[PDB]
This record gives sequence, C-alpha cells and structure tokens, in this order.
Amino acid sequence: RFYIDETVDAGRKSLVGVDCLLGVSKARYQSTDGVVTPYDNQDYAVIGLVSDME
Amino acid sequence: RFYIDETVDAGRKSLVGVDCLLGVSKARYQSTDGVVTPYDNQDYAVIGLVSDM
Amino acid sequence: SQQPFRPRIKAQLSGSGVSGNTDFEANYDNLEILSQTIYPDAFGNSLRSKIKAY
Amino acid sequence: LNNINFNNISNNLNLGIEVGREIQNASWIKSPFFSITGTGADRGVRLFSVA
Amino acid sequence: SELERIDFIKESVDSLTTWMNEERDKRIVASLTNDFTNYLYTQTMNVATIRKAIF
Repeated sequence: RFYIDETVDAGRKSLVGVDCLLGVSKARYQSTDGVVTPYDNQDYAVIGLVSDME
Repeated sequence: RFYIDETVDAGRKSLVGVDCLLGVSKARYQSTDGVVTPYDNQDYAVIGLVSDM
Repeated sequence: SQQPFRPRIKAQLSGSGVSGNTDFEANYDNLEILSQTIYPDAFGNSLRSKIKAY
Repeated sequence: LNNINFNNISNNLNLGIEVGREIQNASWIKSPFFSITGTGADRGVRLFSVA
Repeated sequence: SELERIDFIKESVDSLTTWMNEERDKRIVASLTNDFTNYLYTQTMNVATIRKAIF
C-alpha cells in the first residue's frame, strides 16, 4: 500500500511511503501436544545445499 | 509562491509560507572566448561612489 | 522553466568597413559576444498561526 | 596574443546544458520468486489469503 | 524539484515499488535459509550432490 502526502513543510515538500503487512515463515510444524514425532522441529520441505564461493 | 497549510495540529493551526527562486547578479560579463574587450570582467553599468560618513 | 540563466551582450562594431569598390572580405568585422551565468537562489519565510478559536 | 586554443566545446559559454526528463533505473531485474509463489498447495511458497 | 525537472511522486513510487519487491523477496529467502535442519555440504556444486539431494 502506498501513502502519498504532498503537505509536508506547508506543502513545499512531499513524502511518499510504502507499507506491507505480511506473515512469512518457513514451514516447520510443532506437535500440538507433548508427543515427539519426526516432524517436530524440522524444515517440512527444505534441504540445504552448502558449497564454497568460487 | 505561497504555501498555505491549514492542516497543522490536526487542522487546528495553519502555516503560511512564502518561497522564491531568485537569481540576482550585478551585470559583469565575461568573454565567451579568448577575445579581450573593455567589457571583460568589468562592472557593466555601475560606478562606485565611496565617501566618509 | 527556471534554470540557471545566461544573458549575453554583443559589443559595438568598431572596425572600419570597406570603401568604394573594395569587397567586404578585405575587412570583415568581428562580432563579439560576452556572457554571464545567473544561478537561482531559494529563500523563504513562514508564519505559524494560533488555534482557530483564538 | 593569438596562440593555439586547446579548449573544447565545453568551455564555450554560448552553450546551455539541457537535462533529460527520462531517468533510467535498474528496475529491469527480476527474481524467480513470484513464480514459485501461489495460492495452490503445490507451491514452493504457499500464500494463505487470510481475509 | 521543478528546477532539476524531477517528477518526484512518479520516480519515488517506482523506486519504492522496486524496494518493496526486493524486501518481500528477502523476507522469503531469509526465512527459507534460516536454521537448516537437513542439509548437504560439498566443496563444489555438482550434479552428484543435486542427485543426492533429490534422493
């Protein structure tokens, strides 16, 4: 969402702004009770791939 | 230019400003090339008149 | 379209021209143009009012 | 008096600079993450449109 | 603004749009790359490792 205010400094200056409300999380599901499973604290669908830079 | 802002303090105060771009220069011309003239780097239409006070 | 302005003068022609049948190329007169650059300057002042009721 | 003048046309005080109104940006770049994203369940990045 | 012939609203909006795009994508990437529970390391990226990762 954009917010444009042309009334800064009595109208002599202007402010443009941009804003976003977003929930972002890596899919990682916790047990809704005390039972521990293989899915407990694991990246559900992510495997890392680490190498060296050049 | 005049800037009227009736939205100071939730719109309860207002601010009136005045702003101007102005170029002021004592006419003192330079040669656009290497031709030296009497008008070169001299006050075009001003003679000083200094006195004691 | 306010920009740094550049007013120009041309000096007075002060050559002897040509006499009689002589052609102009024997004495060409030199047009000379002098220049100056005028940069703008921003300045202003403002007044803040009291509350509407006052 | 009359020597070789080695100046270039920038020194000519009869010329005025004309600034262009179109300003180029680096907005050509794109990342391949908008295509990964979607509302379907078969998406690397699933969007739950929670009104 | 008018002196330097800069349309500020337009230019500012498109640059802020580019910024918003990059920052949302960086949220996604940062959350995606935080705290790998399962990963493979290799000295150089080869198709052997990609096949191992798919397997």
